[PDB]
Amino acid sequence: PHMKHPLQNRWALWFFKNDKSKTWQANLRLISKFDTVEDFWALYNHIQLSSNLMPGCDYSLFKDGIEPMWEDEKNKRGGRWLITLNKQQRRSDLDRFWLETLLCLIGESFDDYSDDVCGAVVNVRAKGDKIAIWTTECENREAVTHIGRVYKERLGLPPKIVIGYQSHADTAKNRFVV
Amino acid sequence: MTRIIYDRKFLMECRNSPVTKTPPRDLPTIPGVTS
Repeated sequence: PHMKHPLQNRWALWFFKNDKSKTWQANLRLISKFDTVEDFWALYNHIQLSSNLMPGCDYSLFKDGIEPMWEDEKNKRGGRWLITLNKQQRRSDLDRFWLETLLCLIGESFDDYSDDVCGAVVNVRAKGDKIAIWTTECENREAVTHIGRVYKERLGLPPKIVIGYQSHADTAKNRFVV
Repeated sequence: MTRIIYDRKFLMECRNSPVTKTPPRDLPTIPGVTS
């Protein structure tokens, strides 16, 4: 007897401001947690679009229990599929790419490999923006590759627009490419 | 008992429900995010 449609996972949306005059903990804020489709939209419909965030700010969506940091047990051996965007793309592509990324997460769009997904992050910066899907194990070639291929497909990227997977250890080159 | 999967079509459709027009009750007040 569900009135709202339940998700496979409970998710937490975070906000972060890269203020290096403060502590990491002070810069991080939980916006809300949700576990249904309708509650996701209620949240999305009442927060700022990524394109309108101040430079130096992040949004991140992570499974409940995973801290939005690569030091987390779930993120330490992991990596990310990285989407790089020009600042000029901010008003045309950033929001539609971010939302599609969110829908891939809460929709469990990667079949069984969706379990390897930890979360996603969007970085708004003066130099240029970034969207990324974080996965838990950079060595899981099969899982990582499937996620990358479906992601590229869902973003509607043409074949010639190649995206790379970077392990967090290296980020601190591409392991894979689709 | 099986994994819950939603395609894009279904998720976009759910947005038309009136309950989505109501803000989260415990939505924090943050300038430039929720303002």
